Amino acid sequence: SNADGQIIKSIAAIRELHQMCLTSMGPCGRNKIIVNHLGKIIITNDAATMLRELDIVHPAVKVLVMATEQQKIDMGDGTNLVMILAGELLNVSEKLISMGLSAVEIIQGYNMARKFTLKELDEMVVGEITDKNDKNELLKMIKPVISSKKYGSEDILSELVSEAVSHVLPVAQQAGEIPYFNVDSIRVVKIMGGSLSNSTVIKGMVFNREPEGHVKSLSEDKKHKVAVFTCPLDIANTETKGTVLLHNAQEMLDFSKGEEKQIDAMMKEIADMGVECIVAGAGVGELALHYLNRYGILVLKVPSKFELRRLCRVCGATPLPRLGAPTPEELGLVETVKTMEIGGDRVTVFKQEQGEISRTSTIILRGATQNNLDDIERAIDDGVAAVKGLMKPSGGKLLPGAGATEIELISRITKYGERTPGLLQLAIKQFAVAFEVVPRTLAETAGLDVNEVLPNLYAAHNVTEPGAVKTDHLYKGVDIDGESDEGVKDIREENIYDMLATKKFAINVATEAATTVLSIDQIIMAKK
Amino acid sequence: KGQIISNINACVAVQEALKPTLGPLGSDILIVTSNQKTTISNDGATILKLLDVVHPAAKTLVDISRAQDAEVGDGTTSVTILAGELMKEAKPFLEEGISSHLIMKGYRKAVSLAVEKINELAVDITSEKSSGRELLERCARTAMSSKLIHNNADFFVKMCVDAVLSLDRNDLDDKLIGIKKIPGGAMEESLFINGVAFKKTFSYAGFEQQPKKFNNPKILSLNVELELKAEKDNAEVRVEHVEDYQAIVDAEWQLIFEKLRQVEETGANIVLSKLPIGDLATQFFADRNIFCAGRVSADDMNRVIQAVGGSIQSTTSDIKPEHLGTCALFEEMQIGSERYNLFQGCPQAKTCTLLLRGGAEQVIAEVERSLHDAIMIVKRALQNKLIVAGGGATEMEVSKCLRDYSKTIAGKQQMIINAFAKALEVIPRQLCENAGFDAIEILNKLRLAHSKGEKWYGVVFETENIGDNFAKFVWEPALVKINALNSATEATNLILSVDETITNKG
Amino acid sequence: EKISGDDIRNQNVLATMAVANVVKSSLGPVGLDKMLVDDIGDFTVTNDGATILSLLDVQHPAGKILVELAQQQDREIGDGTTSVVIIASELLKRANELVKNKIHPTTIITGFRVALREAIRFINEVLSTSVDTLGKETLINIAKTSMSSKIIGADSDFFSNMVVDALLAVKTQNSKGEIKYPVKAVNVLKAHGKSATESLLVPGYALNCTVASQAMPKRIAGGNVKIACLDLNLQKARMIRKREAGIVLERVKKIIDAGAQVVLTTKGIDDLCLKEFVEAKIMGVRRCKKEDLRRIARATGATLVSSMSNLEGEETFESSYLGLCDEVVQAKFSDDECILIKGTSKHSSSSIILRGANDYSLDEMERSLHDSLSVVKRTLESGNVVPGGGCVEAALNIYLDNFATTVGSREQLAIAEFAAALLIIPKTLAVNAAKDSSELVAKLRSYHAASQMAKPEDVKRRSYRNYGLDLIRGKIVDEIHAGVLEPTISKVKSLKSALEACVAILRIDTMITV
Amino acid sequence: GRQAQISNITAAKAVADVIRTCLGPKAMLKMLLDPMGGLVLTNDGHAILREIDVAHPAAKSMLELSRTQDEEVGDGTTTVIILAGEILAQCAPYLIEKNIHPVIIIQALKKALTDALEVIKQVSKPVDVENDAAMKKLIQASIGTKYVIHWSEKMCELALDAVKTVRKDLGQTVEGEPNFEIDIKRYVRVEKIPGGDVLDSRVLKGVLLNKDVVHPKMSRHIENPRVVLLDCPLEYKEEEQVQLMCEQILAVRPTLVITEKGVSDLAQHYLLKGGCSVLRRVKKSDNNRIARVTGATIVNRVEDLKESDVGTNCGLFKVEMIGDEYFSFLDKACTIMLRGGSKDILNEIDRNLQDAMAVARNVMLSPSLSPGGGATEMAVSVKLAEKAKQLEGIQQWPYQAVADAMECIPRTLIQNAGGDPIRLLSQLRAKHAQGNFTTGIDGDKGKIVDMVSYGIWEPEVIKQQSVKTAIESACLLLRVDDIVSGV
Repeated sequence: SNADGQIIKSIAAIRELHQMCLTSMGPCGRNKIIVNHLGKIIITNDAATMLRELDIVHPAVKVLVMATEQQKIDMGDGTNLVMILAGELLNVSEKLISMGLSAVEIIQGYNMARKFTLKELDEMVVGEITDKNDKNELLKMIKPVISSKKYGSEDILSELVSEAVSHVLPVAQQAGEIPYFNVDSIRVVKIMGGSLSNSTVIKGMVFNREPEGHVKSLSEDKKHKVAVFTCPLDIANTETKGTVLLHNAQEMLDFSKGEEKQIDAMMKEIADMGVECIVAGAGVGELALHYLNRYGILVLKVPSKFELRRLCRVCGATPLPRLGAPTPEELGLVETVKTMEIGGDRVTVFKQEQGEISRTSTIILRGATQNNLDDIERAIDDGVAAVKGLMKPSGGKLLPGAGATEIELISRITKYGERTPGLLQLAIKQFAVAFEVVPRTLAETAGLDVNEVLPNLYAAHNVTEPGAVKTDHLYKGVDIDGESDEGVKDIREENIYDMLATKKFAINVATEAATTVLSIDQIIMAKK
Repeated sequence: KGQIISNINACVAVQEALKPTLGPLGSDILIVTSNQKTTISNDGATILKLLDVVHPAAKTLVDISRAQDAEVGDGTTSVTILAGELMKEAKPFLEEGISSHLIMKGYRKAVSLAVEKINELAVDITSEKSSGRELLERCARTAMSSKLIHNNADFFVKMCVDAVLSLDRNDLDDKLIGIKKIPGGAMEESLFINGVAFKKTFSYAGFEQQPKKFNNPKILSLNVELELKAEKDNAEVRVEHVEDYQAIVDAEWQLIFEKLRQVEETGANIVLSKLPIGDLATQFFADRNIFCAGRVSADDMNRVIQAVGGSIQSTTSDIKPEHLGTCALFEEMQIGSERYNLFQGCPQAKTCTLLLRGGAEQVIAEVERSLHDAIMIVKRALQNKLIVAGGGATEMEVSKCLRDYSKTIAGKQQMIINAFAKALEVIPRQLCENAGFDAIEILNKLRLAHSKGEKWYGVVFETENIGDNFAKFVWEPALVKINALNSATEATNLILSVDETITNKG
Repeated sequence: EKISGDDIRNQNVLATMAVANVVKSSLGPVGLDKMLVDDIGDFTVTNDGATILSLLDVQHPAGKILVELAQQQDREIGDGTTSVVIIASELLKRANELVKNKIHPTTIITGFRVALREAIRFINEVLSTSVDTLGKETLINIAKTSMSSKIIGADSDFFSNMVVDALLAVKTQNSKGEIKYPVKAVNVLKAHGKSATESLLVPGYALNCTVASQAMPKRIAGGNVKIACLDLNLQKARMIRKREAGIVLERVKKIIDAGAQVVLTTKGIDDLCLKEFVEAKIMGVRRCKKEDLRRIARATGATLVSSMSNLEGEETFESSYLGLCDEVVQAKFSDDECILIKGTSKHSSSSIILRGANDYSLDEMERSLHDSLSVVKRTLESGNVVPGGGCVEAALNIYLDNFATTVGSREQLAIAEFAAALLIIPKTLAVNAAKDSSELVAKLRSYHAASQMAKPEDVKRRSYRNYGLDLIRGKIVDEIHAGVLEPTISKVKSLKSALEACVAILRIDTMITV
Repeated sequence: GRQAQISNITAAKAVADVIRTCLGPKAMLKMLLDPMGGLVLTNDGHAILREIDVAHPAAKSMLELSRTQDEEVGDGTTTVIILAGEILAQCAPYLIEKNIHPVIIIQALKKALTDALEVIKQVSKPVDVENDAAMKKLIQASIGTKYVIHWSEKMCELALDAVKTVRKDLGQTVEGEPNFEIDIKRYVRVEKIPGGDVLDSRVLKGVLLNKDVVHPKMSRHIENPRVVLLDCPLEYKEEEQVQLMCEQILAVRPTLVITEKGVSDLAQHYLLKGGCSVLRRVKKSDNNRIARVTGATIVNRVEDLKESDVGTNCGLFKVEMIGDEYFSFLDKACTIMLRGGSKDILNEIDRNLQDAMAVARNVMLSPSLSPGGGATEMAVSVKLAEKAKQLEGIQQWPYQAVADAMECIPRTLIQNAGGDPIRLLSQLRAKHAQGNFTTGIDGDKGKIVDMVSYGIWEPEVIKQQSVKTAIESACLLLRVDDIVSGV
């Protein structure tokens, strides 16, 4: 019942899990170790992945989990930010509940402050991204997304992602109707051993499987014919019935000798057309590997059927459900097929040079630690996901991050509090206080004192200027310090900012996340 | 902060097991695997691999040891002790209010300054005041000192240096040199073998033949079983005729005679396989001077392919004539009431074998592992020309320089770097305690001459005293000291960065 | 019950730790007070840590040692009651790691006794005679910190120059060349003639009184003048009428005969006695204060005599009670009337005229001035002083680093822990100062580390000493300019008594309670 | 540890929890359960707190500070505790969760107290201290809801005559200036006189004694009696010794003789022929007031009695009986004579008149008035939000928490009003900006209205001492971070 503080118990249960997400965002934050049910330690910065592995029967927590999926799917950033904003709205609302304020004015107060905040976001944009897609220009948007994970490696990993995005985007001008970037077209590989400086950017899909045959790689001639066969290699049979059975020993000689002549006849018809590569998605027999060595055909196997759909858009080959029909219309062309040593093992690399432009790219990564390669691999997928948000719907607009905008918006929210009469004055003032948790967590995770960073941010953004036009610098953020002497510095010097499409979309998600929790005054479940 | 403190004791518990195993004179730990097999070793790698600790931070110290054993292979024990020592130094800092984030930040600046000092202490020297043969011989006597073999170490160094020189200096591996234990006999009578040798577990008949003197025997690999015996399957054949009872026992001898005839036409004088060879063939091979040995391990058969360049064929039909190989000379010794088979004079052999003799099997096991520590010093001498002074020399100076550089640094990083410099004192400590010397007296006496400006002063492992390891011939490569500070810091940064431990059962 | 081994040793450390954690809040003037409740239910509120340990009820053998430690400190000096307990308790805290290191407790005690006597000579290089008296004044900031809590602290900058100059002229040898500063100097008189910034200093003694008849000159006998202090009145008083006038008539004739040019009467002077003083050029004074003539007799070398009890003799005892004064002058005081007395044989007393908005504030400034002067007088009373605020603990930490290597024999680890044990005092003060303790303690060691490198070379350029800690402003400033000084006598007795109480604790390996 | 700091805030909340509804004229009645079976139904806030048994030691400190304010002023006792109690509530998350140093909070309250007194001086309005009609509505706060409400017209004349008589300007910058220089203790001390009427009660200036004549035949009318004071009475220190002591007094031939102690029958015949009345049984405490209204020097031995004594300024000798008891009327001091129809009525007027004159001096000391009914508490909180933006420091967070505690006093009257507290506090805060802090709270109705009509005003010294003691009481609780037990 409400006399026992049921609305407080729902907040207290989330407040105990609120401190977990407070240490997620930021490079100086902390990570949580979660043991998977398969007996493997999995750790990552992104909260949307950890919430899926954690089993929580609390429906109030699931409200923030479902709101987190909106930041993970529709956007490439803001998964850790929505958990901090929605979690703080429940704590600041305890002051209004203790005073006897109904949940109507609390929800109505956030709705009125939501339209006031979203309207001011258009004036917070100073510069606009021209979408040049240049290698140096893409480093501005990609760096803050790759940041707050594996601090210190953001300088080298910035050139790997920025180069892969330019390869996926085709060359076009004055056309915004047709989409270009694809999320699933970029696959990242990891191999133990090596160093970070040995990484590079290659156009294609790197195959780590063994060549399985005496032919390691093809020649240097352009447009290698590649055939993708879905049906496994076996003796030619009849589509109707055609079941092989054992009855008399006389048929045993025809079974062994029959498979040698039929398989050799099918490989001869394919080699006559000039096909130098055969891709078999299923298992390959032993007798098939002996004939491909004399014909000079590269052996390649792809056990994963998910990569066969994306392979058709790269080389141009088509899968054939039958076997023995080398249709020329289903054959692809690739310029370069070689074999290089990646991570200490010999692997066959699949790439190209100029012709047959493909949208599939692969970022090769190396490292000694296996757990560190998991976060870097997932950071690239979250880094390239922000490219989708660079399109016409406010993709060029930007706002200063790292605590610069959250402190500056406080002065604008408090100004509208006394301007709007009625009971909404209490909800507007508490709406700006809930934004003070973002700069506070950045100072705690960085080792800085709470009494230091907070008063310095207010004095930096609040000055007396005899004039209407604002002066000095409004870009002052939360500095990590740990260097130089004292004070903060301009965040624009490091080219770190929060994209407006990430911040504006996160406000609507954060308000609706805390609205559902505050609107539910009673819960009923069963023992499980 | 409660789970962080729990992770501190988890690292000390794992570190405590590796403390007595640090150093050549250190104690050995006994671990009983679930397989009920007794395993005793002082190498931290194998020790941590057999524990299989469910604790996430304790497993991190195990995973980082595998990376130290892969890229390098030396220092797997010291990298965990150094990594876990930072957990104890950072324990009182958490209660005082100092966050572990600034503590992890001070380590990145301390190691960056420590690696620069390692290259300054590494001096490349090859032909200066040293010869070609005496260079690797003086390095083997370092690991053999203060051991039961010190009296016989004069004869053991000659066999150790010849094992490395018998292989290409560009590619060297400790797994390429085979060692077989010979029970019984004198220790000083051991000899070195250029080829490959196995245990010869075949106990069956057919002795007194196949003498130890061969001219040019032909080696051929074997896959299937040459004997006609069928161990598993069978059949039921019965006739009702009286006179046919004789002829129904007489048949099967002809079956494999067809395939066995092709073996005689090849002329292979050596028969080896991963399966036990039947006793049927042990006679006629003596007439043709063909040698055969059964019950050979699978690991010893891989060295035969790399020796004479042989190949494994399934049947006796398609065997090619060029797959055969021959050695210069054969030798077989009956010492120890057991015959031992070994090959000699193989110019194409990529491996060798060193036989060891002693009074007991447990005595030789301590001699074999004491040699492995000397092999790594001889192997890394020719591979890497940059070496640093070990045995307390380098370890004490890295902690000294950080004390002076911390004076110019202001803020919490001063006491953090000083804590990292103090954490470096655990390495020389355990080396003295495991060797019997008092770690308290040496710690005070070593810091005396350490402040006189000379950075090469080490700790004598034979007689307790302070001095320079340059006369003790204690050499260590620079790649181990550099990668130890990076692997210990990276493993420590992952444990201190996790406040909450979550484990889901499935 | 009998408990031995390391189990009872850990209980003695945790017991002293629980007692020490209670008094850590009262350390320093910025510290926090506490309430002590007895079985009756009453309590008290005080910021003094000396009276806390006396009224605190703790049952423990080492707890009663700290009670005697606080009682011994108050009977000798009285300052550092909280500091001596924290230093003694810090050595017990660091003894935990020494047990696991297999360190014998005698070596721990022996290592501290060697470092205790060695640190005595280290203080001698620190302590020095009073200096920096030319080109600047370091005594102005000592009383400024004590006056910051009063209204007088705003104008204390202009008033500090007059206080320092007044205390330098009153310094005498006391008994057999002590060269101390007496606390009875600096006479206090309140008058308002002008604004607050116009207050002037009087280099000498100033008596509060009038000139009676103004027809006499205010300046006479510039070369030499003798002042006679007599409580006996010149006016007829009750125990024939005119007989009382004839008795005091001869007493006036003995004045001019003795040659006294200054007549001081507590009950006043009649008109007949004043008429004879005009023709003799002798300035009369009416209504003298009895308390003022007490210090004048010691300053001028006279003796106050109310009545003559010796036989029948009646006279002024010429040259016996006549003081020694070089000159007596009078100037216009702007609606004030006093008499200036300067240039005596031995005075050892000064005078200053307090001035303010009203005499009501001057009444409060009269008694509060003695509390402000007590800080400077008690500090300069001892000719041996050292800068406080953490300068002693920081200086000894650097000296014990290199000295621990020069000894050895298991004593290097004891000195290393004893040197770091002195850093708990500045760390505790930083907690009550709201400043980060890890920042102030670490940066303090960095300055003294490079300052001792060129110290034995007897040459310095940018290297300076006396780097302290300011709790008020939360910054690192020079304690000599800050005005925080403590005598060496309080330093030696604090460190010697702290270790003496720690040895008795470490020597008990068993607790037997019958 | 930190547990002792939590108990200090909890102990302060437990004490103020009782007086939450005891603030204001609408305060309800409380029932105190005694272990002996008795109950106390009085609604007086400070009268119940003395009987409250408390455990935590900080609760006893709030009881001693409330007793000091109860002696100086009659009201505002519960105001200080509620104002200081709500400060620790708003600063509770700042001290623990925000990890703010306690001295910073204490130092912020010291700077906020200085700015709070400046706002009180600005919102104050001038008032005429010499107006007798203006003092009627002021003192009425201590008049109404009492038995003196019917005689309030006559009670205002009795209080103003005693305050204006003993006040002395003496303005100057030399020795310091007390404003009107009022002394309540010695001069305003009231002695209840039985019999008489309240309407005819007047303020007497002098010393009054209820003792009658010690001789059967004596003149009941004396032109100008001269008061003679003495220490040792007339008796053997035998007939000549008593007469010798009388000759020293009769040397000036006095017409009146007042003896501190008793007088023997032997001394009555000696002073009978001298034409002087004998009056014995005089208290020692009243001897100091007699010397000031007469001028006779108090002397121990009779032989040392000075002739400087004067009997001037003596109104009447009339001994006429009033209330079946013989009185004496001698009317830089005054003596308030309360006459009524019984002793129970005079006993209630005593405490009521003393509390009425205490509030009367509060207006005389500070010639300014402050709006009541939560108007002053709300007007200061408005100014705290404006000055909080110009501080720019770490003290800004605890400084803004003061404004939340300043609004608890007007919210207290709303909790007793019965309306929506959130709805009223939202509209009331906006009325002070454009209304020149003229918008108060009406207790009887409960609708927010201006105070210009009803004209409810209170002196400034009560508002100054309320916010000054609250800061000293709130900071003192934060000064003790640890509590120990034992002798």
